[PDB]
Amino acid sequence: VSTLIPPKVVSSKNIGSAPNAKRIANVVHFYKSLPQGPAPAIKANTRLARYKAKYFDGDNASGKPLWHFALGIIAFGYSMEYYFH
Amino acid sequence: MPQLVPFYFMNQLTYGFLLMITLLILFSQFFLPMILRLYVSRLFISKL
Repeated sequence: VSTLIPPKVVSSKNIGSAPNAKRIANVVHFYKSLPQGPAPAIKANTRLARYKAKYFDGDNASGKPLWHFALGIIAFGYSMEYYFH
Repeated sequence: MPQLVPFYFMNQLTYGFLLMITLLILFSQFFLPMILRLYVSRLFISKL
């Protein structure tokens, strides 16, 4: 008989609920959390970003840069021994 | 030799106390809060 039934006026399940707080958070916070970032530095001809590219990539964890840096200093004081004497 | 047997202690000590103050400020203001920044950024993402 009756045509009076809940769905005609719904006006508070079409609004309220807790995940809205999370929703509005991640449209503002995460749209500017760019997918690749702003492409962070790791190379360039600044004469020391090139150093970073061969040795200090976040991938490298090999003993090669350590050795490379060490060998210069061995040559430094030994030559300087002959520069002072 | 004199360079490997310094008696240059006052000259040296000037350079010594300067280096400590330089590193102290440098860490404190630049590199240390940038490490807490990494932690916090990861954690704030963790929150959302």
